[PDB]
Amino acid sequence: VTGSGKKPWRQKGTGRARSGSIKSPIWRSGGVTFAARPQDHSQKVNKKMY
Amino acid sequence: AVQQNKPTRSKRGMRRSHDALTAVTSLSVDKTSGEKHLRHHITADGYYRGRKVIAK
Amino acid sequence: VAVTVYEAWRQLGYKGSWWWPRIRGP
Amino acid sequence: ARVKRGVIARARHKKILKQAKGYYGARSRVYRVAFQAVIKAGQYAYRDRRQRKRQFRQLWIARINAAARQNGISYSKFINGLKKASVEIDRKILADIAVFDKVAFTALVEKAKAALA
Amino acid sequence: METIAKHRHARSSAQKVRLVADLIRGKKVSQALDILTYTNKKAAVLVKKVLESAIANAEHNDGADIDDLKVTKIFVDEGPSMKRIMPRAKGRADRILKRTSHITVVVSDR
RNA sequence: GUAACGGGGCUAAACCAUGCACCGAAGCUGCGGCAGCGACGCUUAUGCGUUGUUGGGUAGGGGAGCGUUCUGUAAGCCUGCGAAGGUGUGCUGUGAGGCAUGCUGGAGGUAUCAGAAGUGCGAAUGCUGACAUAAGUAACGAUAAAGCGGGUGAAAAGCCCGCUCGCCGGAAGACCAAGGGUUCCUGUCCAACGUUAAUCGGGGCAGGGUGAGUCGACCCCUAAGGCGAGGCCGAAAGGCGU
RNA sequence: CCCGGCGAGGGGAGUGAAAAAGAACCUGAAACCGUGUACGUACAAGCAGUGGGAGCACGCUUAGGCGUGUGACUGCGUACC
RNA sequence: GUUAAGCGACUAAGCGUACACGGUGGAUGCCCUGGCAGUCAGAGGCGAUGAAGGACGUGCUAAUCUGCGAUAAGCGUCGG
Repeated sequence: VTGSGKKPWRQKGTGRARSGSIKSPIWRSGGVTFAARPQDHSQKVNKKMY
Repeated sequence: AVQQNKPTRSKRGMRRSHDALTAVTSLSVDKTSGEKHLRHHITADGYYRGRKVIAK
Repeated sequence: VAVTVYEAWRQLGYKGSWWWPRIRGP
Repeated sequence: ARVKRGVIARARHKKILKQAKGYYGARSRVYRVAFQAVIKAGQYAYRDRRQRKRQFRQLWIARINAAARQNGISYSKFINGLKKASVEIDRKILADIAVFDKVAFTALVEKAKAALA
Repeated sequence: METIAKHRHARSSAQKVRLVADLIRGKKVSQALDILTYTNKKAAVLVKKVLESAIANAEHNDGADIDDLKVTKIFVDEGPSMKRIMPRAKGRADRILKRTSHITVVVSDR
């Protein structure tokens, strides 16, 4: 995902939940947890079965 | 100091029960001109108790 | 006539400190 | 491939909120509170389905006792005499009779007293 | 017959306007006008203008004879809010709301 | 704060012994319904009977299902005499659910049997938008200070004229440099901006305005310092220097 | 055409199948805020429900009685992860 | 008719529940000249005859896009 890997705010001190990246899959406009790739779906059948 | 729980709309309404306002309940009629006004105030064209005040 | 527009800004999260003595210090 | 949860979630929330009518305040307007209210109501209903029978039996006994003492005998001796006379009428019917018929109840008392004596 | 006049996007909070609306709910128009004339409030001017507009509508479009009109209905709703920024101390910022309202008046000879 | 019977109260409504009654649980029995596992029969296979018995449950193991979006069956079927979606009501199943219909809506939806999953949310000081509470509360930014008459205007404490009062005066006065970039002047407007109103404005819109032989840049001369033909160094990039 | 400051906003008329399609414009949910009607509530103590239960209002019904809303009084009962 | 004693509907400043009608807000449904992953072909460079990328101009025109370069939303010739 397009963006930079800079921590949005410091770990401790601010009263907000801990964050470490703007591309986290639970942020709006973040990535997909288990994104897909192009795939092959063909199977195999024995000659005799055919 | 700040609240620990959110007060309800019922409590909000009960607090405002004393916030209503009242009307003047009566107006007065000048003897000569015959128009309405507040008590002990001059009319809109400088009349008071029949006499003709400046009316600037 | 012009239309109305809004804007916003966030702070830097200034590192404030508790300047009084510690609650249950050493 | 991509599925949107828009309609099913609304159906579930409406279904839960429908059976929370008449509850006070936010318990009938907000889903998070209404869900707990409905669950607790279900548990209470399950328990009271058992408590009802006890409450009614206790009321019947208390009502029989008064009429029995009106005719001049206590509840315990009255039903002991009835058992000795082999009379199988239960407590609900006995209380109903004691209220709506003052003569049949007197006849029953006579029979119980005769058998017990 | 019912006649309606409205003022939308009035520059005032609904809670402040609601204090004046209940003063005239159910009165005759003749006494409602001079009740509104002698209250020292900002919203009284707005409500008075709306009421006069309603009376004129009820006279011109439909039948005449405003001598037997009454204020049958009146209510105030909430319009959209404008959002602004007000600076505070030590570099903080706060959000300001400027609320509006809708004013409706219904009159009827009956 | 009675405060060492749960209370009221009790001389038996206390304690010992004997006896007979009754109250008392989701325990047991009676009536109706559901499911699991055996045994014995019939079908002599799915299945249908006779019975016996079992059915609290976290971590965890095993078995059956509902619903959502896409592909085939699909140039099929439903639908402007009203589709999806929204909002009520009535039936129905053990449950996740299903069916019919009133109002709104204005053009799409899919039996059955198979196939594939970005397939189901209340919590993560979760992410984004909208809206509440405190509350019509705290505040309105130097304690140099204002009063009155006239004008204009829908409307004047704040605008414009006039007369008084007060404050600064090695500044809170008048010129520049750096920096800014039309904020300068005139006519029009008051939606938004001005911590209130506004007829006013450094606000909106339309016009106008900056004139050099001598003022300043440019130009001639060099400081600190920079670049540096050849040159000397260095795996490359480069370093230092006439 | 009318009210209004030669305003902002409305009410009529007209276009259109539809203006509750009027430019802040397809459909238009929830939190949140209002107006109207029925019932309850100013001697009463607690996770606000659940079991019992008068009275009142409305509708149907041939009495019989049902259906919907509210709910005096009373037994039990210390949210979720 | 007068005295006693007993019992006792009617109030709502406001609040609750249900229904009817609204406001705010922009979810859901239905769309798409916008993106994503590939198959089959092509081309694999531009530049001292001044590049890639820009500044400023150019119209009946205030501006901003798209073209163009003092011959400036265009000039000549050959074809459709």
